[PDB]
Amino acid sequence: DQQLDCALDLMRRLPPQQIEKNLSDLIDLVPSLCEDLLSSVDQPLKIARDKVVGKDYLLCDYNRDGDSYRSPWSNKYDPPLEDGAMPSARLRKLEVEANNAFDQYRDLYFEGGVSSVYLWDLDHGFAGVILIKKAGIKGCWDSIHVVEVQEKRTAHYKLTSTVMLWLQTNKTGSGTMNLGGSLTRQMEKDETVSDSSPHIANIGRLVEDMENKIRSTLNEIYFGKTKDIVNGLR
Amino acid sequence: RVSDEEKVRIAAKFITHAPPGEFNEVFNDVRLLLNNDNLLREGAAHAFAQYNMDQFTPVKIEGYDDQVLITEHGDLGNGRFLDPRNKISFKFDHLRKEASDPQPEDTESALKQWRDACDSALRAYVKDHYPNGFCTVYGKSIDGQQTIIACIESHQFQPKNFWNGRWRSEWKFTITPPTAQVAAVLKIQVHYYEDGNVQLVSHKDIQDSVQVSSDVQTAKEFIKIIENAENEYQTAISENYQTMSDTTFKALRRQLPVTRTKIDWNKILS
Amino acid sequence: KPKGPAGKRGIRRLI
Repeated sequence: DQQLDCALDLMRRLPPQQIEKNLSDLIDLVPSLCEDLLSSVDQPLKIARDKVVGKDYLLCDYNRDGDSYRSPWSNKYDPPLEDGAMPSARLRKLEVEANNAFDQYRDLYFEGGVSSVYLWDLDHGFAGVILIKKAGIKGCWDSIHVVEVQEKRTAHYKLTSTVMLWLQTNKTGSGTMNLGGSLTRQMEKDETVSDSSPHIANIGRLVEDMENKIRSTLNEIYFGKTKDIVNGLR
Repeated sequence: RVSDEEKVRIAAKFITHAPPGEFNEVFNDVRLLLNNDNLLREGAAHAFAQYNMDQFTPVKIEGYDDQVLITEHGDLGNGRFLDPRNKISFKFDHLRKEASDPQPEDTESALKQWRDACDSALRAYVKDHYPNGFCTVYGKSIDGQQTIIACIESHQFQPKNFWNGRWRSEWKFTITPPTAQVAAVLKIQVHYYEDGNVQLVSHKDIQDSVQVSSDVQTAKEFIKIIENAENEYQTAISENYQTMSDTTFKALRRQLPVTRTKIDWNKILS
Repeated sequence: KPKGPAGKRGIRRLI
């Protein structure tokens, strides 16, 4: 659709820290684009509180059923639902283990912030999202990792990842400096699945590699390319 | 059905936030989204003008060598703008960014001598320090006070390499002898969108004081202040990049854990 | 991208 292409191009040119306002204004302007735009454009992550367990979790479309959101900690919807969408018993076991592992991953690499993992069954495997949010020192990092697992033994893993990052300083010499934007990348691999190399380990390694690669690329794009451009403006 | 009023209001928010060098692409997106070309061209006219004046859009006038800046200070009315260097007015279409109808314009005031001297010094400054800079200097009595307003612009639009950038600076000299109060804002905007997407937005506020003497000598004091402040800002920007990577960036995500090794994922699961 | 969870009702919405 020409209008969808145009809205997506708008979202690539408008200031990256205003995604929510720009998305909400676009949907106001062409309401029929709402569903397609929300499935194509990444939104900064929102934190909710699981008051039963006393833990924060992240909200996205993958843990939404109707107007409620499922906690990865309690496996319950807020507001409550009678028959909300749930992972199978087998996959809920993996999802608990994945939430615990990525909690630790997050602590070691981010020393703060909030993570959540949601898994869902597929025909010949399963898929999942790994979400990490760390606010700053003003700024915020949001990562969204969507992983698809086909089990053949050995499994095939497909990872699509988006990092959204903004940072702002206010200093005597440089005034106010704001850097904002995003990067999306994709990786694939086959890995052996065993008791010693389980899915969660294969997935963690793939997410780890992706975030390190993305961080390094952002570092040159943010602190390198835009720097060089400034130095040629004057 | 979105009201025509709200179509125009939302179109104007998007237009006024187009990155430098990307007005046409943003306008074309908005035009296809509204699907009502006459509504957009007429209802959002204020936005196109707002954009050009906020961006210090430079424009060439036929028959005059140096371009003039479109700014709020040169806004006369009826879609006309003042070129205070060439003492003419000109029609300006904000959509196509083309000037026309250059007619002579009297600027015979008690400040022309100061504006002319500041403008001569600034023009040299801009040619020495910018790759393709333009500047415009105004003389105005703001609330019974003589004010010189110097405006500088410089951009590099490189769409074939997926980046655009613009520098703007705006200097206000309030003349109240034997001193002059200096207020300035310096602005940078950069968009680089090859690999993914990044924008840099930055500004710096300047406040200073200078002793005013003759029109020519105070012009040299004015420009020296501009040059020091703009050199220092640009250097601090370049150096704050290093500082951001050591403090704020590591404050969002580390490069590696404190152990300085990648994660042992079997230790994690056990 | 793989499909989201099955059975999920409701349209997408902003938070």
